[PDB]
Amino acid sequence: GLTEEQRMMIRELMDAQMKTFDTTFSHFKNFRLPGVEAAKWSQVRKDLCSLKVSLQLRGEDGSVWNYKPPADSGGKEIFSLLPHMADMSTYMFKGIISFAKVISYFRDLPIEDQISLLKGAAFELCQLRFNTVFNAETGTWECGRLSYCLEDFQQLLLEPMLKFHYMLKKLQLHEEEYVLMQAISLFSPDRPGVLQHRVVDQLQEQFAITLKSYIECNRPQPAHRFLFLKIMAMLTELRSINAQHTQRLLRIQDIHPFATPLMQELFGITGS
Ligand SMILES: O=[S@]1OC[C@@H]2[C@H](CO1)[C@]1(Cl)C(Cl)=C(Cl)[C@@]2(Cl)C1(Cl)Cl
Repeated sequence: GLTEEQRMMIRELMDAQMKTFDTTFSHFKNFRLPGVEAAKWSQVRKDLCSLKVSLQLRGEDGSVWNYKPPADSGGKEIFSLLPHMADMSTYMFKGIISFAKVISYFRDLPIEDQISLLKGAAFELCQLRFNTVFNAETGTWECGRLSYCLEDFQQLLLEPMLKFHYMLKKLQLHEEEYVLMQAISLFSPDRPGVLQHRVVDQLQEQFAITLKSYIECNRPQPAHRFLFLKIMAMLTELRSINAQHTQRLLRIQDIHPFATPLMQELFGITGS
């Protein structure tokens, strides 16, 4: 029940997602692994310990490596998973950049609104992709042969980002709804340094209209009443999570440098 332009819009986004999302993480390799001012630390202490994960690697031969992280003993132990996380983030960010670049609506913006929309939304698009491999019953992100298992209840969902992943997973969205959420978020007319506000705003309104129409054509069940409005509220939450994670990343980077070159680009760090 979508117009021809709407069906075209979904097809192009589904196509860009198919070409740039390595859902089995086959091409993520060469990554680092964990080895074998007072109020600043307390804040970074608080920052890192809210999402503790164990790590699993399944070998191509049938072997398994498992990593249980240290307990908080007040020292540098809390940074042991950071270089690995930054390699995963970088790998995810590359996929996200390729996603934007293959979308015609994105390619037709000026190069400096592109860079500035990407800086605004890279974390949000990455979290949206990670929700699709998140297993809410085991508390696990299943990334191919890599697994990231949350670490022992519902106090765990006090961390807003964990609560976001569980709430988003409960809506049981289709692939099309996920990519439309990525578009609406990528084309946010109000990111720092956007110049073509009006063009980006019309594109966004239009990805939103397609999503509302998609839901109305394909989900008549009483369970998905107001589903479109739940998605828009989740996007608002994610924008907020996104700003909190940016501050926390800069606080950590301030006392313990870890960001990759691509992360420095996306987050304003100049290397000087
Ligand atoms: O790409 S980055 O590195 C991956 C980590 C974070 C996202 O940023 C979180 Cl929040 C998510 Cl999502 C996953 Cl998956 C993990 Cl493992 C946790 Cl720590 Cl749960």
